[PDB]
Order: sequence, then structure tokens, then C-alpha cells
Amino acid sequence: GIREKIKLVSSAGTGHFYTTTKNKRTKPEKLELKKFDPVVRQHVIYKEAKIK
Amino acid sequence: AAAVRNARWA
Amino acid sequence: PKIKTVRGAAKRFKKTGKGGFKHKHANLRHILTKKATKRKRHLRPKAMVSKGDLGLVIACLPYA
Amino acid sequence: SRVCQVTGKRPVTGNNRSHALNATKRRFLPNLHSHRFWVESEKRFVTLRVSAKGMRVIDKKGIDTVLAELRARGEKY
Amino acid sequence: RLGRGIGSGLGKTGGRGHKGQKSRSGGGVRRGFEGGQMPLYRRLPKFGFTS
Amino acid sequence: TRNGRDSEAKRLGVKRFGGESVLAGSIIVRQRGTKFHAGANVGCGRDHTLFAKADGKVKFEVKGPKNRKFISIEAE
RNA sequence: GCUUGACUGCGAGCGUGACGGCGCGAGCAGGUGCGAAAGCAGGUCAUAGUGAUCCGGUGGUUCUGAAUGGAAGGGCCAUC
RNA sequence: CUUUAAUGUUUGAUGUUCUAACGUUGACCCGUAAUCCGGGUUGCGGACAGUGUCUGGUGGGUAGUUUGACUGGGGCGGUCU
RNA sequence: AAUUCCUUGUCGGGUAAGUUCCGACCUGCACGAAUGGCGUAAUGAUGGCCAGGCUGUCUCCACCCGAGACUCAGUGAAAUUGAACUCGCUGUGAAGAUGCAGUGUACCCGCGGCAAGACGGAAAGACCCCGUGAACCUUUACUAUAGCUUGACACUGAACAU
RNA sequence: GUUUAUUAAAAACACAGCACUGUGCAAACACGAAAGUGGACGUAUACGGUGUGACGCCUGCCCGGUGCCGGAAGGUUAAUU
RNA sequence: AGGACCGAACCGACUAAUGUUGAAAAAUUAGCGGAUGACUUGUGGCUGGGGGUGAAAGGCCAAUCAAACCGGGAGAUAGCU
RNA sequence: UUUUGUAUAAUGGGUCAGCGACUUAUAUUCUGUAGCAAGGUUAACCGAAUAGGGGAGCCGAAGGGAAACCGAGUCUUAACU
RNA sequence: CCAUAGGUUAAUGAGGCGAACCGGGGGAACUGAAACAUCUAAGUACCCCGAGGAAAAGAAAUCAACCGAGAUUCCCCCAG
Ligand SMILES: [Mg+2]
Ligand SMILES: [Mg+2]
Ligand SMILES: [Mg+2]
Ligand SMILES: [Mg+2]
Ligand SMILES: [Mg+2]
Ligand SMILES: [Mg+2]
Ligand SMILES: [Mg+2]
Ligand SMILES: [Mg+2]
Ligand SMILES: [Mg+2]
Ligand SMILES: [Mg+2]
Ligand SMILES: [Mg+2]
Ligand SMILES: [Mg+2]
Ligand SMILES: [Mg+2]
Ligand SMILES: [Mg+2]
Ligand SMILES: [Mg+2]
Ligand SMILES: [Mg+2]
Ligand SMILES: [Mg+2]
Ligand SMILES: [Mg+2]
Ligand SMILES: [Mg+2]
Ligand SMILES: [Mg+2]
Ligand SMILES: [Mg+2]
Ligand SMILES: [Mg+2]
Ligand SMILES: [Mg+2]
Ligand SMILES: [Mg+2]
Ligand SMILES: [Mg+2]
Ligand SMILES: [Mg+2]
Ligand SMILES: [Mg+2]
Ligand SMILES: [Mg+2]
Ligand SMILES: [Mg+2]
Ligand SMILES: [Mg+2]
Ligand SMILES: [Mg+2]
Ligand SMILES: [Mg+2]
Ligand SMILES: [Mg+2]
Ligand SMILES: [Mg+2]
Ligand SMILES: [Mg+2]
Ligand SMILES: [Mg+2]
Ligand SMILES: [Mg+2]
Ligand SMILES: [Mg+2]
Ligand SMILES: [Mg+2]
Ligand SMILES: [Mg+2]
Ligand SMILES: [Mg+2]
Repeated sequence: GIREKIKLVSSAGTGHFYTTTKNKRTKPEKLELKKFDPVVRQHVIYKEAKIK
Repeated sequence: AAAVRNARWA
Repeated sequence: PKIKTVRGAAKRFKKTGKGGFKHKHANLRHILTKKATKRKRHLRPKAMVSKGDLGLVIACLPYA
Repeated sequence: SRVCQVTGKRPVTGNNRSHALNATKRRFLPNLHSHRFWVESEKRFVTLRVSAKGMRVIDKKGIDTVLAELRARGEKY
Repeated sequence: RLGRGIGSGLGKTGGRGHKGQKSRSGGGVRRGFEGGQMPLYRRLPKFGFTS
Repeated sequence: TRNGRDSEAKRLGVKRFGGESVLAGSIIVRQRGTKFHAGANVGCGRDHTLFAKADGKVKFEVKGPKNRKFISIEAE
């Protein structure tokens, strides 16, 4: 296994985040997706970040 | 006492 | 001498109203990301101790 | 034996540890040294087996005062 | 009163069966032994705190 | 040798037969591929597991050009 | 072609396991996407792609805070 | 800023000249009828050596142990999800 | 070859016939130079081989002298032992029968003898395996440690030179 | 010559000899928490350790590995600050 | 002169027979080796158990030795019989 | 006795007599039984003392939740039919 | 050189023995963990020193929690 797990952090500043994986050889650009944020009870854009 | 007789096989 | 409770078991089982013991589900510590959300959601709520293990739990918990 | 004549420090026992915390019995001995102390009243040098911590108290307490306490314990010189 | 003749019904074994841990003097496994596996009160994780 | 391996049996097959009364949500058959197809008042899971969408009796029937076997629930 | 339902809280009722557990699930709530709509979407035709607990790390959290106010630490949530 | 050179500021590194700690299993005197010990005198060495605490390295010299199971006996081979 | 598996290698010597011995060969499975190599007089309750002498070692045992064994008197053990009214054969059967089946044989009981059997006696098997047994020993197994060694600080102060 | 007292006396051990190495004498080393003692009342023509094993003729090539010895510029690195 | 020769005492213990619930818990008989030496022996002394001592066999250390004997931990433990 | 299985030629026992192995303490659960009963009961200790006193405490009558908290409800969730 | 060390007398005291209990100086392993290192056994066994009829401890630089308690020792609870 060489694919590495990443976290998608909401832009709303609630601090909620999702986690997923992404291929590092391809798709260098950051991942942007519209996902539901339980804190604000709305679907917002989640931005890629680093798991630490 | 004694000394374990060695008439045993292998 | 007084019986000594198994302290490791006392930190994971609580006696309920009808004499049962509740525990949290396993498999939700550090490999949970690859598990489906439905699986994680079902593991979050508290669970009942099975009938087969009831005797073992009571032996470990004589004062509660 | 390895006993300080001023402070009374004597060997004590403890454990050698390790990165695995394995404990083995050991001994801690005082930093004893044979020194010739100048006593003004007798204008003489008297040799004492003292620890390094004992040396510090001699300056603070005075050479005569410390010897007076030793005489209360009672010993040869 | 086990081990007091055939008629008693508990003779020659004392109700302990045949050559197990329960038949040994002072024999038997400790509480929570699951045959070798870590018992259920150790498979499961700790939770909560005491107030 | 380099063989002698297998997996635990997954206990597939028909769980409730023809004419049996079932509760809503009860799975009737677990299968690999659509051996049976979902009919009236019967749902199909993500693994083609057919489950009851209503209470009633299990009925097997054969209809359609493909001569397939269908499972339906008659909710009285 | 357009998109992120690879949604969040839940879940009637079942399946399979000695158990730990694993699997299936209509429907409900909140917010979505694609459709003109009926409707479909809680990842991938399905069945392998995996590792319990302890310990430690990270984020969040009016849960706790050993005189009191904090804090440390612990708990919970997310997660390594 | 680089190549630096000098200049001012600081810890150390050896070498040396010391003695006063310390060493002397150098000489001499006394305790003393004494190849011990102690004291004195002197010489030599000397801020070392040596020892204590802490610390890195080394260390079968000496310890406490581990070194799996299945298996047409066992080992070997193979296997363990 | 104390080293050669194939192997009783091949050749020569010795014997009537020599898988050993002696001499060579080299194809050294898998010799080799101070974990020494090759030789070496003497020495050896040293190993192997050969010859002479010598003999009951043997062909092949015979006789004789003593001490037992045997008989009598006296004293008087031991290991072992579930109980026995304790035969052969064939078959059966925890799969090798005094004890089962069938069948045969056999009056009761000593004494001197021989050891085929009683899976004879001795000793909770030393081989094999097992136990999450024990012990010693080995090492670049693990974790330590005495010891050795390094530096800091303390015992331990003051000038000078770089 | 020595050896398994009580199944092995040997080709085993020892052996004189040989070589390497350590050791400057408060010697190395060894026994001792230490003092001390042995080494040795000896001083490298001495002592310890190691291997070889009279004598005769001789003992070739490899320092990569593992040890040992020497070097210390650089890299890395403890306690301490 | 000689760790020289032959050979008693003395010492060793190579072969064979006997004995093997011994005459004897290691001997006897007939032979055998050494027999002025690294000989043998008497009487004392010293070295103590992870230690001693060992011309080295894991030998010996009170008929016991790959860790003596005695007491204690101790009714160690024994998934075995 | 041990076994799938023993007349077994598998273990045990020469015989008799005596002795010889599921106990004790504390705690806990279950059953039986007795007492009291939404209550039950004391412990140490006091005490002429198996009485009586001592209710310190313990269990039960209320739970849910990690907890704060709420409460015949409570937790889960923004909220649950 | 005084001194000091040392030396000679004279007074007192101590020496040893003894069961357990007590304080202190040292201090295991078997075992348990179904192995085994941390841990357990256990500061137990044992050794050594000292004391008494008891010993030890003891008169708050203690606890409490904004109310208060008031040396030490021992018992029952708190509490597995
Ligand atoms: Mg019965
Ligand atoms: Mg049994
Ligand atoms: Mg697709
Ligand atoms: Mg152990
Ligand atoms: Mg095996
Ligand atoms: Mg051959
Ligand atoms: Mg020939
Ligand atoms: Mg030849
Ligand atoms: Mg060779
Ligand atoms: Mg060589
Ligand atoms: Mg010869
Ligand atoms: Mg001849
Ligand atoms: Mg008899
Ligand atoms: Mg018979
Ligand atoms: Mg037969
Ligand atoms: Mg007869
Ligand atoms: Mg015979
Ligand atoms: Mg055995
Ligand atoms: Mg095994
Ligand atoms: Mg012998
Ligand atoms: Mg001898
Ligand atoms: Mg012999
Ligand atoms: Mg040699
Ligand atoms: Mg080189
Ligand atoms: Mg080299
Ligand atoms: Mg001679
Ligand atoms: Mg002679
Ligand atoms: Mg001779
Ligand atoms: Mg002996
Ligand atoms: Mg031992
Ligand atoms: Mg003993
Ligand atoms: Mg014990
Ligand atoms: Mg026992
Ligand atoms: Mg029999
Ligand atoms: Mg018998
Ligand atoms: Mg009752
Ligand atoms: Mg009362
Ligand atoms: Mg009350
Ligand atoms: Mg509810
Ligand atoms: Mg254990
Ligand atoms: Mg008194």
C-alpha cells in the first residue's frame, strides 16, 4: 500500500473534517468537494489538508 | 544406591 | 479475605437496572477510516453483554 | 569503614536502571577524602575522612565548632 | 461427602471428572481465562471516567 | 504442496421458502448474482440480497421472456 | 453531459457467528446531486485488498478540573 | 553578502614555572624491644595522579531467560490471515 | 592416509586362497606447513601385519589331583509372590494363551539335573517423543551487570607560554 | 612421566624446545567491596599469558572479514551548559 | 654421571580367570609397569561450593559432583502419573 | 487403574492389623429454610456480659448518561413518530 | 622548646546467656503472571545491630474546605 490517507477540512472554521485517500503520483492539485458539515447543518466546500 | 545398568539398546 | 474485583473489568462494565452490563463496541480505535460510515455509526452506541459471557462478567465483578 | 567523620554519611543501596527499567541492586558511596585540617587552637594539622559535602559545612560552621560536635559523639583523633 | 465408596455416587473421582485441571489438587484456571485468548474484558476498550 | 486453502462458508441460500410469512426487512435469500429477481413488495440489496419491503407471505413465480424466477410478497 | 450521496444523525426487521464480531436493510430527520418529472444516489457487478486491546500523538468539545478561579490531566467527538 | 585579514569581546586546549591541597610501597627521627601503623624532618611528584557523583563506549567476565505450533513419531521441508 | 564417499580404487609383494598389512599410483569425495609439514635413532603393559619357537587354542577331547556340587548331622538366608485344583496342539482373543473354544494326552508325590516358556527376576526406560520441565555449556540470541575505559563536577589552588 | 578413585593408561595431558604477545617494578597480572597479599624480597639474561611440542630439514600466499595495534584531519556522538 | 638398565621392599593398576543376594558396595589369584625420582611415605598446616583444586578426565572436593553436605524459604512448582 | 478396547503376555498389590486423601478461614453468588418487611440488620465497642446497649455503617425501595446533569424516565441527535 | 602523641597507676561501667514480641542495618529465590525481563512473591525468608516489659510512635511548618477539627497508638467502617 503506497496510497496515503488525507483529511478534508471544512472551510467554515468549525474544525470538522473528513478523511480519505488520494494518489500522490497523479493529481497534485488540492481536492475540493462539497460535503455536508454537521456543525453548521449545511453542505459546504471541504479543503484538503495534512493528517497529523 | 546403584549405577543405571548399561545393558540398554539405542 | 474480601474478594478483590478485577480492576480491568471494572473500568469497562457498568451494572444496569435489570442486572445487565453495558460495554462499548470494539473495532473503533485506529483503523476506522477504511470502515464504512454505517459500520462506524452502529459501533458508536453502547451495547449489551451477551448471555454466554454473563457468568464470566459476574465472576469478575462480585461487588457490582 | 567508608563513613564520613563530620556528616556521618555512609554507603546506601539502590538500583541500576536501564531503558527497560530492569533493576539491579547497587551501592551509593559518599565522596570521601582524607584531608588534613588546620586547627588554630592547637596549631596542628588533624587528618579527617570527610565527604565533599562535609568540606562545605566546615567553612560555614568553623573548624572548632564542627570538632566540638564530633567530641560529643566521642572518637579518636 | 464425596469419595466415600461406590454407593455414595461421588467416589474414586470426587465429582471432578477425569484428569483435568479441576481434578488436580489446587488446580484450575484463574478468573477470566478464555483458553488462551485475551478475555472479553481485555478485547474491548476502556471508556469513561469516575467523577 | 502449494494448495490446501479455502474460506469459511458464507451460508448463502434461501432463508424463507414459499408461503412463509415474513416481516418487513427480513432477507429472503442471499446469493451471488441475480439467481432470483425482486418482484412486488421486495427490495434488492447492494449485494443482490432480496429483502421484504412489507409483511406477508413469500411467493415464488416464473414470468417474463427470459424464463426467470421472481419473488414477491402478497401483503394481505 | 452535469456532478460529489465515496452525505450527517438514525433505523423497523433480518442474516451469520460460542463470543469478540461481521453482513443486509426499507423507512425517518437534516442537507445535497442528477433529472422536466416519476425517481435515483449512504461509493465501485458481487464475493479478497486485512489487525483486537493496552500506550502514545493530533484536532474538536462548556464534560471533568483534589480549598477557590484557572490550568494540567482525564472524558467525549474526530483521528494517527 | 562572499573571500576573508586585522581589531575588540568569551570559553576552553595543551605546555611550562610554582606550592600550599594531595601522593610518596624515597631518606631520616620518635612513638618502639617493631620491615605494621602514626607523628615529625626532608626529598620527589603535584593541581596531575587517585577517588566520589553523573555520563558515553566496551564487556559470556558474571547473571536472569527466551529459542512456536501443525505434522501418518520427530527433525528437515512445507504450512499459519 | 587416524584424512578416499564411490571402494574390497589400480599395480606390485606376502598366502593355496589377503576386504587387513607393506610398497607405489594420484582420480587429495573432503592433506598441507607452529590449530605445524615431512623425516627420524631410541623408547612404548602403543595400534596393525608377518615369521620362528611353542603349545589341548583347535582337529577332539581323554584321564588324573584338589575345592564345590550329592548324602547325613547342626545352624540357617535372600531377591520374588493377586489368588491357583499351574498339560499339548490348532484356532480365537488389548492382535505371541497353564486359565477362552475345540481336541488330544495325563495314576498321586519326591530327588538329581537342563534352562525353552511363564512377554522370567533387578531398576516408575537412559533410545524416541512430550511438558509453554530442570540444569550446565556456547555465541555477532535478548536484557542486564562486575570489570575496563571516556568526559563533566567535586577533592582541586596560583603565575607564564602559545 | 601424568590422567577418567569404582568398565577408557591411550595416538590423550604434561614434557624439554620454539615463536608470538603483555609486563619498567606502587610492574603487568591474580586473590581481595577495601586494606592488603601473591607475583617477588625477583627487575626484561625477569615475569605472565598464548600456541606449538625433543631432534633433523623446513614453515609458503591472503589484512577483504573478524580481532589486535597505530593515527586523527573530517563526519557522527553522552553527561554538562 | 644418569627423570640409565635388571630386579625385592614400596608404588602403580595393563591382560585374563574367579567372584557379581561378593570373603570384599571395586577385591583375590597368576602374570604386568615403575622401582634415586616429575619417586614414595609419616605427622601437621593451607586453599570451601558458582567456590576450591586439577601434568585437564568435567576429574576430585568424606562410598554423593556439568555445581558438595546440613538447615531454612518449603506443604517451591508439577496443564504430568 | 488407565483405555476405542484388557483373561490379557498393560500398571498396582506376599498377607494381616493399624493409619492414610475434598478440610478450614474469609468474602461472594445461587438454592433451601426461618425471621422481619419497604424496609432489613448491626460491626468494633460498652455491658454481669450468648441479654441489653451501640444503626458507625451495609443492602434494598430509581434509573439513564462518559460526565456535568436529568429523572419514571433518560441517553442518543439539531430533533427523533 | 613548650606542648602533643604516648606511657604508668586509681576509680567506675561494659563484656556473656535467653522464647517470642520491637526498632534499625542489609536482603533473596522458588513461585504467580499458565513462558518470561517490568511487576508479583516481598521488604517476606534469612543475616546483622540495639532495646524494653512492652517497644516504637507522639504534642501539627497536621488535616480540612471558607464550616471546622486539634499529639501518638489500637479496633470497626469508609472500601476492594
Ligand atoms: Mg455417577
Ligand atoms: Mg476432568
Ligand atoms: Mg460506476
Ligand atoms: Mg525464574
Ligand atoms: Mg511439535
Ligand atoms: Mg574405505
Ligand atoms: Mg593385492
Ligand atoms: Mg600403503
Ligand atoms: Mg589438518
Ligand atoms: Mg599455524
Ligand atoms: Mg607398534
Ligand atoms: Mg611362532
Ligand atoms: Mg522374607
Ligand atoms: Mg502354569
Ligand atoms: Mg495362539
Ligand atoms: Mg527340583
Ligand atoms: Mg542354565
Ligand atoms: Mg525419565
Ligand atoms: Mg511443544
Ligand atoms: Mg577406571
Ligand atoms: Mg592414580
Ligand atoms: Mg584402566
Ligand atoms: Mg602440541
Ligand atoms: Mg586491511
Ligand atoms: Mg586485519
Ligand atoms: Mg630410570
Ligand atoms: Mg625394574
Ligand atoms: Mg624401564
Ligand atoms: Mg566422591
Ligand atoms: Mg546451580
Ligand atoms: Mg538444605
Ligand atoms: Mg515461599
Ligand atoms: Mg510438595
Ligand atoms: Mg497379568
Ligand atoms: Mg508387584
Ligand atoms: Mg435464606
Ligand atoms: Mg447485641
Ligand atoms: Mg445513619
Ligand atoms: Mg426511552
Ligand atoms: Mg511463571
Ligand atoms: Mg525490666
